[PDB]
Amino acid sequence: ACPAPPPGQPDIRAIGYYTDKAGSVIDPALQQQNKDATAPLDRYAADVARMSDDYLRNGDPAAAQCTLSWLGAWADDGAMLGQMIRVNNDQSFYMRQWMLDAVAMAYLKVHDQANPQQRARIDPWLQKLARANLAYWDNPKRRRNNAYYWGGLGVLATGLATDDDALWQAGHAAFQKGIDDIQDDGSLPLEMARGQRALHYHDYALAPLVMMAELARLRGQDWYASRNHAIDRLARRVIEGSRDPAWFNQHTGAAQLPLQASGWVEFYRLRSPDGGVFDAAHARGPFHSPRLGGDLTLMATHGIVRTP
Repeated sequence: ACPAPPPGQPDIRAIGYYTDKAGSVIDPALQQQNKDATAPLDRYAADVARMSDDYLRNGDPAAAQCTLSWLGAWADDGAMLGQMIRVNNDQSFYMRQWMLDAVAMAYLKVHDQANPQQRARIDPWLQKLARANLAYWDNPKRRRNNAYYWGGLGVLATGLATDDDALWQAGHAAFQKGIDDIQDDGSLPLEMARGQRALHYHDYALAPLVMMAELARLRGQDWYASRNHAIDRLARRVIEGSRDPAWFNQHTGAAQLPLQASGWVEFYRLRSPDGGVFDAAHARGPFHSPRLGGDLTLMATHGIVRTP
């Protein structure tokens, strides 16, 4: 059944790979360096997403218990509670938010199988990771773009899974900053500044906002309603952009790398079907994203959590 977890390194040394002020032009050499430096961390997230996927699929306690064993090792190791090393930007910080997103969701998914010793071992670790990612945004010179929405998702999943009301509320605030920034356009000013990756970054911003709204929904809260379903304008801007990038081309003045919408469609489809405009993207599934919690198709259809 359960293979030996990989080691849990305390430091992250990730590398930024955009050459230009707009962060739209990839230096292939730096991109390869960042891929190689983050491979073990990505493998851990992919694995913990998948083993928690398996437990959601057929309620097999072996799947959950292996997930819990893997999380408990990195908890015991104090994985990613060391130094976030800056090479040429904050890539190490972003990577810890994506990692917390992956590990916190996996934990939530298998939480109902967690015994008191497992809870007691994992919760403190997730709470420390969440509090450290929050420390990163106590600085007002750090512009709250999609990175803050990715930060929020892990903080929030942590708040829900470990029942910490303060982290839950900090998560909500991150969500609320995103919804507040949505123009009547459906655009996000800080994402419109990312040249040929504006459409990519509208998709990439919307995705953690949708997953955060799905976590609120597990507590019977409707955050999608906020500012008259402002999120719907962004959902509709992105999916239009995937069939035809004229609007973003005109409004960024920059030819848009084509986009296929990511697995936020699988949830949002069910909440606001908006004439079926999300079904073409739905057809291309299933959608796997460890940093969104894993198999989004599976979670939207049967639930993020097996028992409320």
